[PDB]
Amino acid sequence: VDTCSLASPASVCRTKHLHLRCSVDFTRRTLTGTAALTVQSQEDNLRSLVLDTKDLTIEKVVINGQEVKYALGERQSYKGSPMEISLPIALSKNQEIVIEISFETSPKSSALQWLTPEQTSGKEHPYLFSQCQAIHCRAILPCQDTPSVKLTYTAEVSVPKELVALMSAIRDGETPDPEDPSRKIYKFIQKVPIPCYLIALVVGALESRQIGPRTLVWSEKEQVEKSAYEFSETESMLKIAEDLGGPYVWGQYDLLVLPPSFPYGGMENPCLTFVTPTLLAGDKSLSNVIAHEISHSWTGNLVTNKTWDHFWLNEGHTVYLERHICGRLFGEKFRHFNALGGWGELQNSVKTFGETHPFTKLVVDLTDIDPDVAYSSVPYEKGFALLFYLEQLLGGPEIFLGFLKAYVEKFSYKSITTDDWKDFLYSYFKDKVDVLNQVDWNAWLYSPGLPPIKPNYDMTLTNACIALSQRWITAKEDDLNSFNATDLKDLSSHQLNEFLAQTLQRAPLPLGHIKRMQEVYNFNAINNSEIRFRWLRLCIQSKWEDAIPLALKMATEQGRMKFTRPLFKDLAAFDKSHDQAVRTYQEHKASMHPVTAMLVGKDLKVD
Ligand SMILES: O=C(c1ccncc1)c1ccc(F)cc1
Ligand SMILES: [Yb+3]
Ligand SMILES: [Yb+3]
Ligand SMILES: [Zn+2]
Repeated sequence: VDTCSLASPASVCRTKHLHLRCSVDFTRRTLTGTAALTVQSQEDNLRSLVLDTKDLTIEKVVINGQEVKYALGERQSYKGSPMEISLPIALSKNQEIVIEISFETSPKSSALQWLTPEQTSGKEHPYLFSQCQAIHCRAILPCQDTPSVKLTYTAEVSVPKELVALMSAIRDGETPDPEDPSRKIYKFIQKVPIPCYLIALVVGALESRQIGPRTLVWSEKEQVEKSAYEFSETESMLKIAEDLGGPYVWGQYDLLVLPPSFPYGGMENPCLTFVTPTLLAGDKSLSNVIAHEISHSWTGNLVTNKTWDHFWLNEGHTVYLERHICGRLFGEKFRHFNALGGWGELQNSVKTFGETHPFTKLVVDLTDIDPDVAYSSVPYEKGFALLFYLEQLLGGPEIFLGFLKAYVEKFSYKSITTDDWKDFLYSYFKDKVDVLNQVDWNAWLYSPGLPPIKPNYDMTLTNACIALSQRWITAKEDDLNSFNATDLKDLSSHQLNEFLAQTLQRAPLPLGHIKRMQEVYNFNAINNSEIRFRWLRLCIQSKWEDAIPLALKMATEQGRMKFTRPLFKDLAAFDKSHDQAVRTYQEHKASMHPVTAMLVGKDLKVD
């Protein structure tokens, strides 16, 4: 039972295909058109069905060329409104019909951000992008908005002719719009069955540059050169992912670099990964996000979580593959450094939520919880930690990667639960069951707080970070003179970031220490978004007023929630910046991503 969805469940009927014909109206900020769902009955004598919707305007529903009765129920907060459609003829089991729904989205659609020309790089044209995960597809089109249903799709999208439309699908040509010569129609085909959270659309003044045999990078013109360089390791990561996961089945692997308000580091939309411009560090140092999105082509997009309660299946496995891609490229000690870092991020999450908090459980009950509110690092890092613990228990990475490949093969094109995964784990490791039975499954899967066992981590690359962090924390005023730019001499950007993460775990530090750190290391000059984020958080929590405008600026000049949410929370917790923080949020709120706006509002306790 998918408690996040109001639609008929997969046991009643299932959508097999969506054909979408729509037009993007920037003047009204609406997407208008028809969603033709090919639906298969799973029941005898089926006479109605229910779809998810959210802030959609329904004009009509047509079946067999005639209009049919439908009714919208009362809104159920973040779940939206259920739409019940009365079928004109009862359906037998396995019978398929096509239902054509004429609809229009709201400007306030939680799936969409509409940008004015001034919010873009080029300053001449507007821009639109979608983000459906978890349960925002219903805010774009009526559908069974649950990952327990997989469908193919085709789409024809009419846009002002100076703009480009792209989707999570193979591009299938473009034509002038017969109804309107100021417009172009772009066509798309997704021939691999996907859950609807993977439907994606962007419309804007986009250019592309080829960077590999199956990869173009797309962005506005002013970011193309920088993006092509930043993501140049993409093909080599794909080749490694294919070795670990099996054949890449999606055809193309393209990258789209969004405007700064994109809410996540990346989103694994099939054929067209979406990424934040905050990855453009200039030195390829944030490419683990690409490794992660690439890995989702197997874990998540091929093997899918059946409901959002099982989100850790998606993310834990993807982080686990991500870290293998990085270990292949850069070495096993580096996989261990990243793993141990992730454990630190898990410690942070548990501390933030509280060690008994239900969102710190690996499997979470989302019954009356908005998935956006429950979202955190826990499914990523507690899920990773479980798989890394199992790897070590079961004989190492080579053996556990054998299991991962077999898992992907076993459940490809399916949607599965934690019990499905556990069952196959036990099947695959039949000869190691006594080992598997040593695992505290109930604690790992269902208990809050940190895991009951911490895996073994090589420390080679982490030692220097810990050492320097500890020097700073134990330093007294008369020790500050001994610090110098040469302390950083042999540290990579990854290690600088980890040194700050370690030091942030003990914040605040005395203000004079933070001032000295700026004096000798000039962290204010670093534009790596990961480093700059942690440094500004350290400055604000240690109450350095000078850092207030820097922090306000980073919080609002991009909108990746990983950075915007904690920065606003830190600025709000600091008495000197509290008023500016809420004022700044109030000013930017209308032009923010709708989900980001909602979450920052809740964090700030404003409205
Ligand atoms: O609801 C979740 C979630 C599921 C399980 N644990 C934590 C969060 C979620 C999943 C995807 C997403 F984009 C936002 C939220
Ligand atoms: Yb074609
Ligand atoms: Yb001293
Ligand atoms: Zn992911």
